[PDB]
Amino acid sequence: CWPQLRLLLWKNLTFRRRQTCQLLLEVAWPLFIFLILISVRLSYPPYEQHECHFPNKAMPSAGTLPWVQGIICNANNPCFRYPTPGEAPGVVGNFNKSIVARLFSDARRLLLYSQKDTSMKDMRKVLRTLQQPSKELAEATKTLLHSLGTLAQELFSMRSWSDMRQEVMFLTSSTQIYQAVSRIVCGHPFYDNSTTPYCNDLMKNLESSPLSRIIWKALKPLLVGKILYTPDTPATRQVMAEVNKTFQELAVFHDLEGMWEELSPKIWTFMENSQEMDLVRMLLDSRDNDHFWEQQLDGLDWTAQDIVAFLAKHPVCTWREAFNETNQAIRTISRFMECVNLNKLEPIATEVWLINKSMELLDERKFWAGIVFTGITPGSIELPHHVKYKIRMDIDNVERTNKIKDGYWDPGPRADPFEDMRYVWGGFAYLQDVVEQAIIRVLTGTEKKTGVYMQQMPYPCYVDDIFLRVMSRSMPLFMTLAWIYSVAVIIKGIVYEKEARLKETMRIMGLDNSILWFSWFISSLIPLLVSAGLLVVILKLGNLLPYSDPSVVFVFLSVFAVVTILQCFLISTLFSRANLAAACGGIIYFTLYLPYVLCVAWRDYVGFTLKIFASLLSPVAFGFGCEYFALFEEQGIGVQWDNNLTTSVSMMLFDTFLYGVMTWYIEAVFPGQYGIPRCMEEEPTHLKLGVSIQNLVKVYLALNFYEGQITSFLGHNGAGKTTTMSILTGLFPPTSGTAYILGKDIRSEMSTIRQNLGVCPQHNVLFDMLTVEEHIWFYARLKGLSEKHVKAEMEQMALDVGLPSSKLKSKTSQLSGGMQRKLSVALAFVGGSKVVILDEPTAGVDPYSRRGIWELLLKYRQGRTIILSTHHMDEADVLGDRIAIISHGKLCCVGSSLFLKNQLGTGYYLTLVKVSAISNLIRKHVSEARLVEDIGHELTYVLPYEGAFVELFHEIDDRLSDLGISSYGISETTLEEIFLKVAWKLTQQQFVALLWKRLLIARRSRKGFFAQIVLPAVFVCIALVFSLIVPPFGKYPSLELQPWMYNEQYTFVSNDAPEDTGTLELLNALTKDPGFGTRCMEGNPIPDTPCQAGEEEWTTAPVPQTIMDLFQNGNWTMQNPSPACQCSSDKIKKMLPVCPPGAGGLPPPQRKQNTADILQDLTGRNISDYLVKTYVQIIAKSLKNKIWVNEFRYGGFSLGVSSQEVNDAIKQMKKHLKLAKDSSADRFLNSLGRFMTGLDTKNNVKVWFNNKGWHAISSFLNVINNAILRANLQKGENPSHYGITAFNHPLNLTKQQLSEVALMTTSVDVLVSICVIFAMSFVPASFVVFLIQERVSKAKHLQFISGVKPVIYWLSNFVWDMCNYVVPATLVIIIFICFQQKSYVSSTNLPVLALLLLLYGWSITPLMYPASFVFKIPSTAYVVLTSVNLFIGINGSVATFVINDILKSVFLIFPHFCLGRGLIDMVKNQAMADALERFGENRFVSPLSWDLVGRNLFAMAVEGVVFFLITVLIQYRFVDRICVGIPPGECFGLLGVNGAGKSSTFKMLTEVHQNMGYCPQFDAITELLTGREHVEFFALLRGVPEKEVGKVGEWAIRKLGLVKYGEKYAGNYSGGNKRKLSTAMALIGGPPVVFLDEPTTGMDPKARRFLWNCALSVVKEGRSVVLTSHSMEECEALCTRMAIMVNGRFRCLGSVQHLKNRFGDGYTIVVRIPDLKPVQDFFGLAFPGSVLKEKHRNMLQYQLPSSLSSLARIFSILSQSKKRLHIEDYSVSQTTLDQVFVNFAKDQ
Ligand SMILES: *[C@@H]1O[C@H](CO)[C@@H](O[C@@H]2O[C@H](CO)[C@@H](O[C@@H]3O[C@H](CO[C@@H]4O[C@H](CO)[C@@H](O)[C@H](O)[C@@H]4O)[C@@H](O)[C@H](O[C@@H]4O[C@H](CO)[C@@H](O)[C@H](O)[C@@H]4O)[C@@H]3O)[C@H](O)[C@H]2NC(C)=O)[C@H](O)[C@H]1NC(C)=O
Ligand SMILES: *[C@@H]1O[C@H](CO)[C@@H](O[C@@H]2O[C@H](CO)[C@@H](O)[C@H](O)[C@H]2NC(C)=O)[C@H](O)[C@H]1NC(C)=O
Ligand SMILES: CC(C)CCC[C@@H](C)[C@H]1CC[C@H]2[C@@H]3CC=C4C[C@@H](O)CC[C@]4(C)[C@H]3CC[C@]12C
Ligand SMILES: *[C@@H]1O[C@H](CO)[C@@H](O)[C@H](O)[C@H]1NC(C)=O
Ligand SMILES: *[C@@H]1O[C@H](CO)[C@@H](O)[C@H](O)[C@H]1NC(C)=O
Repeated sequence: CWPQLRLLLWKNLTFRRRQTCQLLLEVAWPLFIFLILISVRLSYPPYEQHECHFPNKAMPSAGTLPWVQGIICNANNPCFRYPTPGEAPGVVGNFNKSIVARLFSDARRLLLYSQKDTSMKDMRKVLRTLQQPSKELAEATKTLLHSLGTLAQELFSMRSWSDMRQEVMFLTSSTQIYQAVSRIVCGHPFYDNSTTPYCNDLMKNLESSPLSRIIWKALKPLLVGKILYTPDTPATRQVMAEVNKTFQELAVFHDLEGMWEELSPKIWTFMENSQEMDLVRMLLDSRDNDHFWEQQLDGLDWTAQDIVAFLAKHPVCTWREAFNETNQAIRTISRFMECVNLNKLEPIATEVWLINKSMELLDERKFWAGIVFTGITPGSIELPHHVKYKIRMDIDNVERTNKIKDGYWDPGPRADPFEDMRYVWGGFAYLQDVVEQAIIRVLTGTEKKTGVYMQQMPYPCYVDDIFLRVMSRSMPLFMTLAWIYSVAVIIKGIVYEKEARLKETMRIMGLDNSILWFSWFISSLIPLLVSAGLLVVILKLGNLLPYSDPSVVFVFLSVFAVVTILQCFLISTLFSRANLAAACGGIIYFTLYLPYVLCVAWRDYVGFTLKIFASLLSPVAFGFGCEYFALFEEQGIGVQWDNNLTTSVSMMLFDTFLYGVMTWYIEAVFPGQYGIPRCMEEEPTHLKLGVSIQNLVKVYLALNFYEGQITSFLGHNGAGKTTTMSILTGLFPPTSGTAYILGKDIRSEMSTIRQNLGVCPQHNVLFDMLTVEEHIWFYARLKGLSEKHVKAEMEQMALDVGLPSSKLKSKTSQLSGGMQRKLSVALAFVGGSKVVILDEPTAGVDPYSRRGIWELLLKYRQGRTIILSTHHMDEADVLGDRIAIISHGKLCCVGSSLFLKNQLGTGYYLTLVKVSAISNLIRKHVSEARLVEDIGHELTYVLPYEGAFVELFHEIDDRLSDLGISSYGISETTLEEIFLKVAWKLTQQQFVALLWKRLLIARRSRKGFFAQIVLPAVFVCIALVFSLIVPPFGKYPSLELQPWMYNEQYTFVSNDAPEDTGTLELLNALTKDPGFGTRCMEGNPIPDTPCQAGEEEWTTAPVPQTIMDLFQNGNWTMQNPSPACQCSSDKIKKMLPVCPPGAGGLPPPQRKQNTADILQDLTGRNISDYLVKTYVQIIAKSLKNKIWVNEFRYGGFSLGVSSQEVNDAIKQMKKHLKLAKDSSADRFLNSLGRFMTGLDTKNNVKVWFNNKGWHAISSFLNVINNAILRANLQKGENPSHYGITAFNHPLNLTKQQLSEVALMTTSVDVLVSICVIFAMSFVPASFVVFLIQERVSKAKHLQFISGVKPVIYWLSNFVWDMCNYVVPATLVIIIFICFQQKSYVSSTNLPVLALLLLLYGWSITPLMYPASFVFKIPSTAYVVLTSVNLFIGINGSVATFVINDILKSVFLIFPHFCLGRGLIDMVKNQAMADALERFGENRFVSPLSWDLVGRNLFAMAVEGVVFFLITVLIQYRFVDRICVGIPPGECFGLLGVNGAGKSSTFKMLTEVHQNMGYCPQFDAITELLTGREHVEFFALLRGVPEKEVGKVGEWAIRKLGLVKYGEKYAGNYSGGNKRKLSTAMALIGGPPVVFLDEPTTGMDPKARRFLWNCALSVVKEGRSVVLTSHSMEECEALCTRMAIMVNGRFRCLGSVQHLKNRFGDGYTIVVRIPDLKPVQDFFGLAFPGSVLKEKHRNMLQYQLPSSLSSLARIFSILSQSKKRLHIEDYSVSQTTLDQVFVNFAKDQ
C-alpha cells in the first residue's frame, strides 16, 4: 500500500515538474495579485483624528449679537481638542474676550449711569450762581467738582472705544488679518443693475478673497434672502409681523446716519463754544485741583495732563480727530447697511403661485426659505390649537430628505462645516426657531423669556481606516483568484488523467480508487500548503493585518485548501473533457460564491438557522471567518487563542465530509461511457495448463488454456469474446462457474491472481510529458519487482524493443503510431507476468510495424499463455496456435489451423492471371471443380476434396501457351470462410436542401443546445426586475420633523441650578402626560407610530460590583470624575478605544417616557465625559456581538439659568434734552431701547445633538419648542392638544438640477445595458459551435468535394442565422415590453430599439465567423467567445466615462459599443424629454437623427457587410510521375509505404467533382439527425430529382443494409454502422468512379464481407473504384490492379497474383504426422531451399523459395512420401501480399 502511494506521488510530482508551462504561472499569479493589493493598500494611509469638541451655536431667539457672533467666527468646527467652557452646565458664554460684547456692555453702563447722573443740572446751577467768597459757593463748587470727577470716571473705566479705534486704524499678511478679525469679533481658538455696485464689488472681493469662503455662504441668505408665506390670514399676518419685528431688531444701524447728521452740529458747538467746557478746562488746571484729580484717578493712566491736552484744544490727539474717525465709521457702516434688505417678507395668495414666485426669485439669486402653514380658512379664528407648517427651501442648502441615515456604519463625528452642515449655514434652523418663537409669543403672550443653544456631541477618539474595513471584508475575492486558477489547473489534470482510460487501467492492474484519491489529495495539498504559507508570510509582512498570529491564519488557509480540494474532487466526476472542465470550473465556483455577496447585503433579518442551512458551501464559510477576523482585528486587539470561528470550522469540516460522501456516491451511481453503473481437436497435454474455465455462464463454455502455445479467441463480439474476457479478469464477477488461473480460482482470491496476470486493452496506455524509460520503471515498480530486478527488466525491454538509443529512450511520447503501439504492447510483458491477455493488436498500423510487433510477441512465447482476441483473420492465422471460435455463448470449434482447414473447410483455390476452354479443361481434370469468380484479367476456381493434382498441374504446364493464362497460383482456405460458415436550378436546390437540413438539425435539439433561447430570456428578465428596484434618485417626499424616526434612542435631561426660578416648570411640562412632542396627544397625529401608554417607574439599573472601587477611589471632583481611557498608542492602531470598567462612574436613573424611548437624569454630572464614555462602551459592547452596530443616542436637553430699567432710562432720557417727534431722533432711540431689551435671557436650554442623524437637531428643536409651549400655557384645560409639528419639503428641481440628475443617472443605464449585452451575446455562440462541430472534416470539406459553390453555402448559413436570430429578437422584445418601462415601451422608442437589436445581431453574427476558422477543437469556443465579448462590452462601457469625439468616432467598430451608446442616448433623451415636459416645455427630437442614433446603425450595417465579405475572402485567400489508367470496372487500389502522402495525393486528385465520390476515413454524420435524412440531403446536393429523392434514399438505405435502424439518430450508431453510412454516401450520387479510403476500420466479421460484396457488385457494373488502407487483406480480396508506390513513384503495378508470383517469395508447406526426426530429415534433404520456420510436436512447417515452377514435382514428392513418412495431413499455400509488401518496405 505504501509503495503504491510512493509511486503515485512520484508520478504526480514528475507530471508537475515536466510541464514547465503551468507551475510558474501558478506560483506567480498570487504574487502579482497581492502586489497590486499591497500597492492599493500603501496608496491609502490610515487617517487618525484626535477626540475633539464643538462650540455651542446661538439661535436668533437667544440674542441678536450672540447669534451673529456664533455665525461669523466659530462656524467651522475647530475641534479645540479640549472640553470647551460652553459645554459646562453653568456657563453659556465663550464670548468673554470678545471686544464687541465688552463695548456693548460699556455703552449700556454709560447709558445707565448718565440717566442717573445729575452733573448737568449741578453744573448749570453752579454757573447760574456764579453769574448771578460766599458760604454756599464752596459747597456748590465741591459738588460740581465731584460731578465732573464722576463724568471723568464714566468716560474712563470702559477701555472699549480706544481698542475699537486702534483696530479700525490698523485695518485701514493673510494670517494677521484673520487673527485680527478673530480677536475683534469673538474669542480665541448683471448684479450691478439691481442695486448699487458698491456692495456688489464688496461681495465680489469677499468671494475672491483668499480665505475660508464659508462665512459668505451663510451671510448670503441673511441679507439678500426673501421669505414668502400663505394667504393673508389675520393670525398669519400677526405671526409675520412678529417675525418682521424679530428681524428688524438689528435695524438700529439704519436710522443712525440721520441721528448723527442731526446731532453733529450740537455736539460740535457744545465742544467748541460752550461756557461749561471752558469752565471745566479752567477747573482742570489749577494749584489745588491737581491733587484732587490725582486722588480721584487712583493711579490710573491718562492723567489730568492728557485729559487737558485732549479736551482743551482750540486749534497731539484732540477731540477733532475722534469726531472725524467716528463720522467716517458711521459713514462706512451706513454704506454697508444701505443695500441690506431688511424687508424680506412677501405674501402670496395661493400655493402654486407661491411655488412660481419662489422659483422666479431663485432665478434672481435672492430667495431664502419659505413657511407654508395649514390654515383651514382665512377667518378671524386665531389658531386651531395645532400648528402644521412646512419650510420649503432649495436643495443645495437643505439636507436630503430621501434618507435619514448614511446606511452602513462608519466612524467619524460627521462634522464638516460645508458638506454635512446645511442645517446651520443654510438658514433652516434659524428660520425654524424664529417661526417657533413667534408662534410661542402669539399663542400665549410671553415675548421671549427663553434662550436656546445647540451643542454637538463630541466623538470618542477614533481613527479612519475604511480601506482596511472594505478590504478585510472582501478578502475572499483576491484570496481565491489564484486558488481558482489552481483548482482549474488541477481539474484539467484530473479530467485529462480520467479521459485517457488511465483510471480503468490502474483498477484492472490491481488498484483501488481510495489510494488514487489519497495520492491526488496529497499532491494537491503540497503546492496548496506551500502557497498558503507564502500568502501567510506575505500578509504578515504587508502590515495590513498587524497583531495577527500566523498560526491561526495558516490553519484556516490549510482547511480552506482541503475543503476546496474535496469540492473539486466532487465537481470532477461530472465533466468529461479537459478544456471544458478547466474553463467551466472557475465560472461554476464564481456562481456558487455569489451567494456570499448575495447574503452579506441582506444581513438585517438573517437567522442563525438560515446561516447554518446556507453555509453548506466553502466560500460563505470563508467569508464568515473573514468577517470574524475583521471584527477582531479592526479594534487593534487582533485574533488569538481565545476559544464564530469555531462554528465556521465545524461547518467547513461538515462540508468536507458531505463533499467526500457525495463524491463516493457519484463515482458509483453515474460512471462514464466505459464504467459499469451499479469438431473439438485433441487436447495436447505436452504443455502445462494455465487457465481452465469450467461451466462458464452469465445472465442470458469450458476451455483449457495452455502455457507454451499462443492460443486465439474469435467471436462476433455480441455472443462471445466480450463478456468472457471480462469475467476472466477482475472486471465482472462470475455466475456459477470456475476459472483456475494458474491454480487459483477467480472468486476465491483476486489479489494474488492480478499480481502475475498482465493485460493490454485496445486503448493504449501512454502517459504524456514522460519518457519510455520512466514508463518502464514505473510499471516495473508497480508490478512488484526489486531495484535490480526492475533495472534488468528495463534493460531487457530496451534490448528487445529496438530503440536502444538516448534519442528515443530519453525522449517524450513523440514517436510514430507504430512505435507507440509496440511500446504499449511491450509494457504488458514487463514484470515477468506468467499470464497475458491481449486485446485487439494491430488495429490500424502499417504492415511493417505489424510484422515487428508479431516478431515481438513471438519472442515472448516461452510459456506466457498469450490469449489473442482480434477480428483479423490473417493475423490470428499466422499468430494463433490453437484457434477457438465460439458463438451463442457456447463453444463451437477448437483446434489448430490446418485441422480446422481440412476438417470442414473448403478445398484449395486455384487462380490464373491473364474462358470456356480453361473451364472445360478444369472440368475434365477434376469433376468437382467449378468456376468461382472471374474478374478483370483474373480467374479463380475451387477444388473441394488424390492423383488428380499431378495430372492437372502437368496439363496446365504443358498447355500454358494455349490460352491467355500468364501465371498460375494455388492457395488454401483462409479463416474468414470458416468464420462465416460456422457463425441554374441546382443552386436553389442546394439552397433549399441546406435550409431543410438546418431546420431539421435545429428542431431536433430540444435536449441539446436549446438553452440559447430561454437563457438570455431569463437573464433579461432578471435584468428588468433588478432595474425595477433602484430608486429614481430624484424624489424628495415631505418628511415630518420628529425624533422618533429611528428605531431606538437614549435621551437625557440635565437640570442645572434647581432653584425653581424658571426651569422647574419647563422640565415638568417636558415630562408631563403629552410627553416630548407630538407623538401621542388625544390621538396619534403621526403615521405608523403608536406610543405606549402604561409606564411609570423611576428606578436605577442593577449595578455590578464596580461601585466599591469607586468608593475606595473617592474624592471624585467635578474635574476628572472617571478613570481615563487611552488612545492610539505607538504602533497600535485602534479603531475604538478600550479601557477598564467604571467609564461612566454611576448608572443614572433610567425611566421610560411613554414615547418608545428611555431617559436618564444627569443632574450634577459631567455631561461630556459621561456621554463620551457611555457612547464608546455601548458601541464596543454592541459591536462585540456581531450585530452591525448602529447609533445609540441622538439628542438630549440641559436646562439652566443665565431689562425694563434700561428701557425706562432711555425713555426718561428721550423725554428731556430737547425732545421732539421727528422720524430721525425718536425712531433711533426706540430702536436702541428695543435692541437693549431684546438681549437679556432669564433661563436657557442647550440641546445636545448628534450630527450623524440627518434630521436630529431639527426634531429635538421642535420638541423643545413644543415643551416651551406647553410650559408657557397658563390656566388651560389641558396641555395635551397644544402642539406644533414641523415639516421639511424642498422645492421643485430647476434646469440645473434636472441636468445634474440626468447626467448622474447614467450608472443604472450602463449597468442594465452591460447585462443585456451579455445576454444577447449568447445567440451567435450556438452558430459558431455548430460551424466548429461541422468544420473538422465533418461536413465542410465533404460538401466541398462535390459541386456546392461554397459562397452559396455561406449565404445559406448567413440567412439561416438571420432567420434564427429574428425569433429570440422579438421574444426578448415582447419580454421587455410586457413590463411598464416607459423609456422603452413608448410609441416612438419601440421600433428604433427593435431595429437597433436587429442590426446589432446582423453585425455580430459575421464577426464571430473568422474565429471558427483556426480552431481544431469543438465544445470549447463558447466560453472564450463569451469572455472576449464580456471584455469588449466592459471596455466599451468604461470608455464612455471620460478627445471624446475621435474616441466615439473610432470605437464604433464594436457592435456592443454601438448598442450600448444607442441605449444610453435613448434613455438620456427620454429623461430629457420627461424633464422638459415637467418644467413646462416640449421637444420632439427624433431618436433616428443621424447625429444621435442612426450613425451607429449604418456603422453596424456596413461593418457586418465588410465582415461577411472578409469572411468569404479568407476562405479563398484572395509524387513522382504518377501515371495510372482506370478503365470501366477496374478496382485500382493505390497502396503506399508509411508516410507516402496518400491523403495529400487524394486531396490533390479530387464535371470531375460531380463525377467523383469520396469516403472519409473518420466518421462524418450529424449527432442529432437521421440517417435517411442524411442520405436524402446528400442526394439533393448531388443533383438528383425532387420527386425521385425518396426512391434514391430508399435504394441507398436498402443497398448498404441497416434497414432496421434507418430511422434513428446517427450519433447513437456504432463504428460499423457509421462506415456503412459513409460508403452509402459514397454512392448517393452514383458517380462513374468513386474514391474510397479505409472502408473497414475496427468493424466485425459478417459485416466486412457485406461491404466487400457491395464493392465487388458496384465495380462489376463497369464503375472503377479506388481505395487504400493498411490491412492488406481488404485490397488483396478487392483490388485487381495493385499500385504500390515506394517513394513518390509507382514502384510496382499489375495484378495481385502476378505481383505475388513475380517479386514474392516461394511457397509454404505444412505437414502433420510423438514424432520422428527422419521425417524432418527427409523433408530437408528433398528440398534444397527448405527452411524450418517453426518446429512443433507432430506438426511441422517449411518454406520453399525460388521453387515455384516445380509445384508439380513437389506435389508428386509429397504424395510419394505420404506413405513413407507416415504423414497424416499435408497443406501447401502461396505467399500472400503482406510478405511482398514487407519485403518492398524492408530493402527501402
Ligand atoms: C469633564 O471631564 C473633562 C475631562 O474628561 C474635563 O476636562 C478637563 O479640564 C480642562 C477642560 O475643562 C482641561 O484643562 C486644560 O488642560 C490643557 C492641557 O495642557 C496640559 O495640561 C497638563 C495637565 O493635564 C499640564 O501639565 C501641561 O503643562 C499642559 O498645560 C491645558 O493646556 C489648558 O490650559 C489652557 O490653555 C489655554 C491655551 O494656552 C489657555 O488660554 C487657558 O486659559 C488654559 O490655561 C487647560 O488647563 C483638562 O485637560 C481636561 N482633561 C482632564 C483629563 O483634566 C472637564 O473639565 C470636566 N467638566 C467639568 C465641568 O469639570
Ligand atoms: C417689515 O420690516 C421692514 C424693515 O424691517 C419695514 O420696512 C420699513 O418701512 C418702509 C417700507 O415698508 C421703508 O421705507 C423703511 O425704510 C423700512 N425700514 C425701516 C427701518 O423702517 C416694513 O414696513 C415692515 N412691514 C411690516 C408689515 O411690518
Ligand atoms: C449687531 C452687530 C453684530 C452688527 C454690527 C457688527 C459690526 C461691528 C461689524 C460687522 C460687519 C463689519 C464690517 C464688514 C465690512 C467692512 C468693510 C471693510 O472695508 C471695513 C470694515 C467693515 C466696515 C466692517 C466693520 C465692522 C462691522 C460693521
Ligand atoms: C468671564 O468669566 C468669568 C469667570 O468667572 C465670569 O465671572 C465673567 O462674568 C465672564 N465675563 C463675561 C461673561 O463678560
Ligand atoms: C412641482 O412638483 C409637483 C410634484 O408633482 C407638481 O405637482 C407641481 O405642479 C410642480 N410645480 C411646478 C411649478 O412645476
